[PDB]
Amino acid sequence: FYVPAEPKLAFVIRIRGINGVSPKVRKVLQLLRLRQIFNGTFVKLNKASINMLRIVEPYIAWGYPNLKSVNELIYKRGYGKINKKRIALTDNTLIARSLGKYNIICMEDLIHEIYTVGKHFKEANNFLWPFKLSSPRGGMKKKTTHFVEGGDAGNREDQINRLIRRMN
Amino acid sequence: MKASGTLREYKVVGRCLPTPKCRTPPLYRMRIFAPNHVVAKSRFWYFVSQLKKMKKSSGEIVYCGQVFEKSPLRVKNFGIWLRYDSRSGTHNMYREYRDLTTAGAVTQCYRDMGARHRARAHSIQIMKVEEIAASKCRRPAVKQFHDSKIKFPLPHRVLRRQHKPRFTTKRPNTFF
Amino acid sequence: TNTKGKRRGTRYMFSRPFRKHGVVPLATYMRIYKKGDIVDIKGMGTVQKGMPHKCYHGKTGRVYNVTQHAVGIVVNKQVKGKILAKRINVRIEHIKHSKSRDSFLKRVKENDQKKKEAKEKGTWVQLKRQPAPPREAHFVRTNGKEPELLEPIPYEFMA
RNA sequence: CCGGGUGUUACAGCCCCGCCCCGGCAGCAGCAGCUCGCCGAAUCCCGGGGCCGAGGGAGCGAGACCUGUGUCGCCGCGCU
RNA sequence: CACGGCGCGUCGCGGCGCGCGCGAGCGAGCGCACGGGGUCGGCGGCGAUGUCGGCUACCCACCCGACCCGUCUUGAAACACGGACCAAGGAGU
RNA sequence: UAGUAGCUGGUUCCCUCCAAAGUUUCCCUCAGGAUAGCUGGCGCUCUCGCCCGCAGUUUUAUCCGGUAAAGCGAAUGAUUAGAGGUCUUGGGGCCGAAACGAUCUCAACCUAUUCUCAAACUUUAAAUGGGUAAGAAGCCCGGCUCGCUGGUGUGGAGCCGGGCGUGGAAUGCGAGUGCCUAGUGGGCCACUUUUGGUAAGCAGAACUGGCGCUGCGGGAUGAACCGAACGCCGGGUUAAGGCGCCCGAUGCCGACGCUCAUCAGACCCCAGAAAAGGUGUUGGUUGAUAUAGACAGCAGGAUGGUGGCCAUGGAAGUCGGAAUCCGCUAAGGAGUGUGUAACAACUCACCUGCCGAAUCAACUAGCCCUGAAAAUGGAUGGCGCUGGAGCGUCGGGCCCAUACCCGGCCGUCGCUGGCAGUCGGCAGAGCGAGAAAGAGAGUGG
RNA sequence: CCGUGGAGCAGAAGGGCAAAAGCUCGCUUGAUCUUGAUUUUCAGUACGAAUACAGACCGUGAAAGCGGGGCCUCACGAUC
RNA sequence: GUCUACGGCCAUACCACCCUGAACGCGCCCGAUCUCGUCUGAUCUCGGAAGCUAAGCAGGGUCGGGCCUGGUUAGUACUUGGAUGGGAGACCGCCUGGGAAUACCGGGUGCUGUAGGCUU
Ligand SMILES: [Mg+2]
Ligand SMILES: [Mg+2]
Ligand SMILES: [Mg+2]
Ligand SMILES: [Mg+2]
Ligand SMILES: [Mg+2]
Ligand SMILES: [Mg+2]
Ligand SMILES: [Mg+2]
Ligand SMILES: [Mg+2]
Ligand SMILES: [Mg+2]
Ligand SMILES: [Mg+2]
Ligand SMILES: [Mg+2]
Ligand SMILES: [Mg+2]
Ligand SMILES: [Mg+2]
Ligand SMILES: [Mg+2]
Ligand SMILES: [Mg+2]
Ligand SMILES: [Mg+2]
Ligand SMILES: [Mg+2]
Ligand SMILES: [Mg+2]
Ligand SMILES: [Mg+2]
Ligand SMILES: [Mg+2]
Ligand SMILES: [Mg+2]
Ligand SMILES: [Mg+2]
Ligand SMILES: [Mg+2]
Ligand SMILES: [Mg+2]
Ligand SMILES: [Mg+2]
Ligand SMILES: [Mg+2]
Ligand SMILES: [Mg+2]
Ligand SMILES: [Mg+2]
Ligand SMILES: [Mg+2]
Ligand SMILES: [Mg+2]
Ligand SMILES: [Mg+2]
Repeated sequence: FYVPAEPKLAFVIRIRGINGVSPKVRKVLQLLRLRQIFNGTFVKLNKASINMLRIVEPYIAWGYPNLKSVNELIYKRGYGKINKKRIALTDNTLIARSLGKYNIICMEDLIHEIYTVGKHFKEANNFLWPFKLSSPRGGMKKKTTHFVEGGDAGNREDQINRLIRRMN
Repeated sequence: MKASGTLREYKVVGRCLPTPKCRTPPLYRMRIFAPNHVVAKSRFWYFVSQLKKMKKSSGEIVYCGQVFEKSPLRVKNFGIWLRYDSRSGTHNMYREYRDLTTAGAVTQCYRDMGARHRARAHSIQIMKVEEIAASKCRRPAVKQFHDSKIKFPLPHRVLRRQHKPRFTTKRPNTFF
Repeated sequence: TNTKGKRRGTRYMFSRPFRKHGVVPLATYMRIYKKGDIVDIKGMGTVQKGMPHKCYHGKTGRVYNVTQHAVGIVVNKQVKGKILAKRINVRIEHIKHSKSRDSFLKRVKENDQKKKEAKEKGTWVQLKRQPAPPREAHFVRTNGKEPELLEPIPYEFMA
């Protein structure tokens, strides 16, 4: 048997509101930059990220994004955080200035670095503003319960791509 | 488990991570009936945690793949050994069904359990599924379909599509 | 309400461990504490002189004053919504060097040594402790023996 | 024609099993437009319906030997 | 095939890479557009004592919504208290 | 004298921004104050367009604990039951003048076991959790001062000078600091933990979130439940919940079953029910016997010792006490029941004839039914619904919130953003462009 | 002879204690004079209690040392 | 191989019984004038060297007790977080993570620092 390498990149979408959140879950959501329902972001995986996501399992749906999902998310919803301002990325020079020192100079560099989790994935992801996704067309199964028991919360390995296709 | 839609049968094999104590732990294989591979892996971890001293954090899914039906065109009799939880006590049972696919038979089993004993998928623990010869079948509801010259009519056909001609001057016929 | 005694609710905290009563081993007395060591507090009921208050039991502080028999240490205490770094005097029995700092010190010496080395070699070496990375791809070899089936066992009552 | 019994290819068929180039031939997640999947840097094309159109002196080339014009920047092209 | 000059070519490993000169880092026009937020260099009717426009405001009808305010209170539509209506005066100087 | 009032009542225009507390300590303090806490306003010191710090978070190290659990063949304290020993004593007896000389015993005692326990027990001992560290204020050198400590320029501390930048876990984020200060100091509710109480919409705590201070979609109705928090609008999509009609949405040729109620059932909080039962029906478990011919059902037998022994006035089998044998047999119990005072008589167990293939139990779990009685007429929200519009497991599609996405508009905040360059026949119209800096001025070959 | 404390340590209880903190003797008055710092309730205020020091006079012991009240947790009181 | 003096960790070192100890040493042992202290030269203190491993002490043994360390019990008990899960309740099941303790069955029975000896 050939066990493939554990995925290094995950996509996380907040699927619960602001009302009535435990302080610890609130702090982890703030750290992950999910301050609004149907916000999304990329997270690189390690022990710290695993435990951090486990703490906030009931509030997020996360999975392993596909290359097409990364492409579509960057091109359609991708805005850059330039000068503490949310600027839509309509030209390569905006990327080139904010990430020139890291040899990211266009959309292709940004997408490649995000998808392969490069040496400066932290800088690229932080430059990337959190994605504001629309409500899932076709509806959710059940927001409250876990994905394994027929809900939407928790970890879904590759079904996050199906979710993204309708949420963006 | 949420028995959503029609179930699928998955072969899942897993093992503990290598440790200084033992280089190569034995691989354990199980048949899981599940809507998809994610819940299949979850059920595998649950069952193997009950059986052996194994946990997902101290293990790994070596392989997980759907196993397709060998003969999906031959109607077969399936015997299922099952273990379920009632409102007071747990019971082992054996039920036979009649279908073309093992996954279809197991889905029938789940629906029948829900219908007859109000047992839920998180309560049912499926144990064994075997093709059973018609001579070895012992439930009359399955045995009564074992004859060469099967013959029966459709006595009282209830009119469907009752609303497409919502106002019709006939009184419908139920004998065809 | 409760009582404001200094030793209320310490019958287990200040007690001695099982089969460990009697003479205090002298190694505790024969340790050297200087100015600035990170040190742990653990009240020992065998000696009653210089016993720390129960709220500092299990806390870690920094030594700022060394005296004939006792040591003054600065330790943080959470009082309502604020933390006070207050200094207390504890006799040497109820104190113990913290091993949380020596690991970092040894790491500092070791990565400083490996930074000094390879400086002439020009190669690259990692110093920051990266978190546990995800497991990489590998092959699991079956040795001709197929994995054995696992099935749930039937219910049957024990009691 | 039906019912009961015997039985093992007969005036029907069924299952498994060594090979004959995994026997050979199409074809293949099949518009035999529903027998069962996951997808798209391994994905492109066309079409239909609905809502909106906020902003308003972006310049080009002309060269101190001229003073025009209001279709201009980035990008993708075509012709000489 | 986002390949396209001549050379001196080691700026070189055996040519490709890849450097030094070539009035010395200046070829020009037209045209089309999935290109830093809509335009038409597109049209059709009805207009003098019966017709055009008038969000709101006057009256009426309909569908949906809709418990009386102020106050103390954990909690007010309250089977808690003040209040028939109107004018003027009326309280952190 | 407009006496005082910690107590009632009232306390007059708009928009914009921020936004609480019912908790700590003290008070003849408990309907009130003072003080911390929570708020606002005014600022100030720096910061980025290599690096500093900080965190209701994790990771890697390292300590801290005595709850949940567990234990009593471990300490303390409770606690049941039998085993084996002895004279270590006592108690009923016995042979003995007496004798640990002897017989049983009952006991206390000892040794191994055994049943059940602890908020104020414990050898063990979690999960969740509480500290500390993760570098420049650090490491590595050289040298001075000391009245301290000193076998010893020993130890320690403080001083100077010098060298090391891969800024030494992840993630996120500008930070620090100072004045002045209102209101508040009656709280309540919910999951989980928990004390008193038979219990309570009772009384009292811990953590978190809410209501109060808050509107919106759903739960018919509703301070707290589920979803979601709000500027004025257009389009699209959802959450929770729903889609017979009221009432937007299944007017799907939806899938598989279960259930008949002369009191059916119908969705968290939540608004009504238990023990015990059913040969109603549907599943399941276990054990039997049946072509050496069962289960019914219809018929024949159902005997002797002996009216067995003790018994009672009478007990022949049938009120009572043990046992329960034999030969005859295809079989008959010293008897399963009805009957008389006793019999008698009938009947059963058991075996035969006809009939010729499946039949018996004992449990267990679903729905339904009995258990099930209150007062104005009455409430799955109503109508009503039984090839469901009920119950369980499920599939597509559809409906809509002030939530989410796109667009317009208002305002606030931030960029402590840009513009004095309107530099014009005396001029030459730029400083948006990935790369810290001159469309630089002139002199020689 | 056995005896891990099953005794005692003034008192309630808990902790602690075996060539001792218990019992018996010997000598004494650190229960003395004095300035500061710190902990406990805490507002981080007092009182009370306590902890390390420092400066003198001493006690005890061969000495190292120990001692400025009771083995620790309680036994107490502003202004005028 | 091992002992003595002073120790560190304080049972893997303790407890019960049995066997063996070459040399040095440690001891037992012989006396009370002096030092010193008792009812008692038993203890303590002092002065010695006839005898002995008897005892202490050291090493070893015990299907030894205990102790230490593993397996089993056990992914059981318990438990962070979640659900418009079940149930009239009592309570229980599931999802996401952590994860014990008896009985029972194995293994082991002091390591070591400084100074000084013996094994010529
Ligand atoms: Mg909520
Ligand atoms: Mg739609
Ligand atoms: Mg919830
Ligand atoms: Mg209305
Ligand atoms: Mg009032
Ligand atoms: Mg109020
Ligand atoms: Mg009244
Ligand atoms: Mg009143
Ligand atoms: Mg009135
Ligand atoms: Mg007026
Ligand atoms: Mg007045
Ligand atoms: Mg009052
Ligand atoms: Mg009042
Ligand atoms: Mg406690
Ligand atoms: Mg307990
Ligand atoms: Mg209450
Ligand atoms: Mg609020
Ligand atoms: Mg609200
Ligand atoms: Mg209701
Ligand atoms: Mg809308
Ligand atoms: Mg409705
Ligand atoms: Mg917008
Ligand atoms: Mg003494
Ligand atoms: Mg002194
Ligand atoms: Mg004393
Ligand atoms: Mg003598
Ligand atoms: Mg000896
Ligand atoms: Mg001997
Ligand atoms: Mg042993
Ligand atoms: Mg030694
Ligand atoms: Mg020799």
